[PDB]
Amino acid sequence: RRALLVAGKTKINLQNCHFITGINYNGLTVKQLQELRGILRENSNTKLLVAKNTLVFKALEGTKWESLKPCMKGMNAWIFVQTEDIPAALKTFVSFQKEKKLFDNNLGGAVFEKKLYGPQDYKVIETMPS
Amino acid sequence: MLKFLSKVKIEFNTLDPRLASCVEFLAQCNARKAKESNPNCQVLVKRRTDDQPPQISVTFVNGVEEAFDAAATSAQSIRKMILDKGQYLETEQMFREAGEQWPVIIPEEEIHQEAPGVKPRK
Amino acid sequence: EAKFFRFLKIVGVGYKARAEEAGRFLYLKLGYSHEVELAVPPAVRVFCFKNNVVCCTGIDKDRVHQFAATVRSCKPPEVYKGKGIMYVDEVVKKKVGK
Amino acid sequence: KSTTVVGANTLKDRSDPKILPDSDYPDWLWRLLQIRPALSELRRKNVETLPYDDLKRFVKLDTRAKIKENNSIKAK
Amino acid sequence: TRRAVAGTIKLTVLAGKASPGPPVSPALGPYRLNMMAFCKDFNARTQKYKPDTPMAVKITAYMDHSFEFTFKSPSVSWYIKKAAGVDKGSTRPGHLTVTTLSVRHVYEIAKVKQTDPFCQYMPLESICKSIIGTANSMGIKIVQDLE
Repeated sequence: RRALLVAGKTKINLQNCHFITGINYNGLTVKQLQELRGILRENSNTKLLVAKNTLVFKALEGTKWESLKPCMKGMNAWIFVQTEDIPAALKTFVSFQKEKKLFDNNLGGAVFEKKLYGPQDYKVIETMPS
Repeated sequence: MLKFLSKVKIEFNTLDPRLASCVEFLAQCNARKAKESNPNCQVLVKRRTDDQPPQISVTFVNGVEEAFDAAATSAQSIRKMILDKGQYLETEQMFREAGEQWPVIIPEEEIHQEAPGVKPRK
Repeated sequence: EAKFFRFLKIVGVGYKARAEEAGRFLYLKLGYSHEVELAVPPAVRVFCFKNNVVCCTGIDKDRVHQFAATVRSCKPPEVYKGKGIMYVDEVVKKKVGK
Repeated sequence: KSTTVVGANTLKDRSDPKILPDSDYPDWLWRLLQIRPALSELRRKNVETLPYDDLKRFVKLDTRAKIKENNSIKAK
Repeated sequence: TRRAVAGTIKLTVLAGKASPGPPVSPALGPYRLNMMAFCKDFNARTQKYKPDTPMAVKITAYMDHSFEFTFKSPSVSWYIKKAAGVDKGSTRPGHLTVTTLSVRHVYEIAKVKQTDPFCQYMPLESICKSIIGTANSMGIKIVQDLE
């Protein structure tokens, strides 16, 4: 029944999703975590969701978001970008690391147009605008 | 956790499906409890694009370096043998600091010698 | 080669520990009129350091652990001030002496 | 007696605000008093044909019920 | 920054009148905490408001005798028993109703209770239902409109 929640939450999360990534949420306080979730929802259009690794992928199986399966280890927060404006969605977390000084919490792996880009790779996609 | 170590250098390819031990070790050693036991320690992360296997290579306080097979062993196993080797190096230390020769050595035939029970006497 | 180690702590004013002959004999001062002498068994050796700390080494785990238990049983820790012989990592829970 | 909110505003320049007419108010404000579904209703329904918010309320209420049950059996 | 938090104490002081002895006495004297800089920084903050506002402060005590405290606007209990009626809650709440309030005072307090430093992303419906919960805790009755 608690998996039905995660199935529904990611079903609503993937209705307009263009981009899935992860954030290592080691050491983040509850106030910091809620602040990042709120920053991502008004300055951008992206919904953040902490869930099991095994549930999210099972709701990403037989789907467009199918090959992410290796990058589903560790304490992860899933950042379903439901807009098209990927550059602002990636810039606001860079602003978050710069302002709040949290360099242990990084963006690990992403899926865009069914391609798993490394964090080396989806940085020029933050550099380019529209 | 960090009371025998002076550098935790962890490197892994980000995409490879055996990153679980490395990222879990990063979870263990970057904790609030861990860095209040050794603020002088260094935790180094090297994210790389090539396909070397994940490798946790720690070095201890007395310069001893002992690498690990990160792609094949869990982070709790890494932590357990780090605790064992660090305790052994600490035992060897106050041994050398007090004038005792290290390692302490005994002949390997006193096991077959009979040992009567130790009765404390005046 | 001695693989197994167990470390004892001596707590108390005037309490002392002293090894004599290459680790084959241990002598304790536990507030009595005499010293308490323990003959260290074969494949076990004993050392004393500058923290009032006893060390028990050897190649047999059973004999080393048992000898450390014997040394602790010479003067087990008392509950009111923590004096006596205890393991280094042992936690003693005190109570209020009225 | 029902024209201003008493002591709401605390700024020294400002004063207590006034109750606006029912056009400046949001639509949810007169839906606050409704009876949200309870745990007895949701436990006797079908879980798969529940809405999303009804499922969310069901899981939080079941977690609260079981946590209070644990506290009750573990209490003394 | 790096300090292991020694303690965290909450504290109630009326607005601007922080003379450190009756409320700011043993409360900060128990944990070695300094009084002068805390009081000057507090009264340098709650000067914009009317005096005698029972404002609540959470002090994050430390080991280097340093302060990073957060000042919070007063409780919704005071906001509801000042904007509704008597200053005495029920003896048996939910059995003995004391004062009744409709929805609009609740809406205005929810507008006030969003201005806290850590509630920027909380929505007003959430705070409104929370205020109905606090009202039900006190015996205060809630209605649609009083006439």
